[PDB]
Amino acid sequence: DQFRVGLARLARGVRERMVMGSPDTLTPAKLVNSRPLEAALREFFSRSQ
Amino acid sequence: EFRPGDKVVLPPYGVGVVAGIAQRSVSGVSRAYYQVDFPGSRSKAYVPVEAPHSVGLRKALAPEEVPVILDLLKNGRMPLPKQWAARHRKTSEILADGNPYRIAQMAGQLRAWEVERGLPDLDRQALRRAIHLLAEEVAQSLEITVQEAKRLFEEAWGEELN
Amino acid sequence: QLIHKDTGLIKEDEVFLGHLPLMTEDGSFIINGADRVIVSQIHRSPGV
Repeated sequence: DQFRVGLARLARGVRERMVMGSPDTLTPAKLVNSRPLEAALREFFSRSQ
Repeated sequence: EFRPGDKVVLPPYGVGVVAGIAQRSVSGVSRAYYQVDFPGSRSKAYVPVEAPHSVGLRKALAPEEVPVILDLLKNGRMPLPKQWAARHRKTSEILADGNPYRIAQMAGQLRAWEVERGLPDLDRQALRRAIHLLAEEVAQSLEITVQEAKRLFEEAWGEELN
Repeated sequence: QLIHKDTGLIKEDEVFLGHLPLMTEDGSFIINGADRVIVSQIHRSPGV
């Protein structure tokens, strides 16, 4: 659950990178991100009850 | 056309050899698709066989094109707008464009300016990323790893490479 | 895989995500170098 709801926060970080810059030359290697997911999991494994 | 083992270029992937052709199911009917792989990436690529010349799928230069590129590298320049915006923008587009003659031609003026006044923190990446595709292209054509490949530019530059 | 909507050009290129903690033999992870445990939760089941 935290993985998916944390992954949707990445999906939005995907939809803001592609809509600008150079729409021709792009790879998911520039379109993804770590923190929206990484921090999402790191948060659960510690702060949750 | 590109045969199984053709050495090609796929912007901005630098260089890669074609593995072959296959029918990939995209949407509706599956059109034929070229395959470009890059062992120094472990990435993957699918290029439509319809209009390969529209995706900027060129091929690695021949060993014959080394000197010409070098000559346009040492001397050849080109004017660019003063405000960093347009200048760096143009340089960037030229980079992603995948054109060794243009990337080298650019590298010339960029070099002339770097040791004069000195290159901004932007045009620096616009130079580095420029010499990168070159140094690797030389490694594809002359089959000499980035060590030797970069050792080439040293002559037509006057200084070594990073 | 990143694919163009018009150009019909395909670009796959595997990427990286992050680090996902793995559970030990006993059933308790290790966060920040500490031995923690995930206790079960309970709430009413979905439906009418």
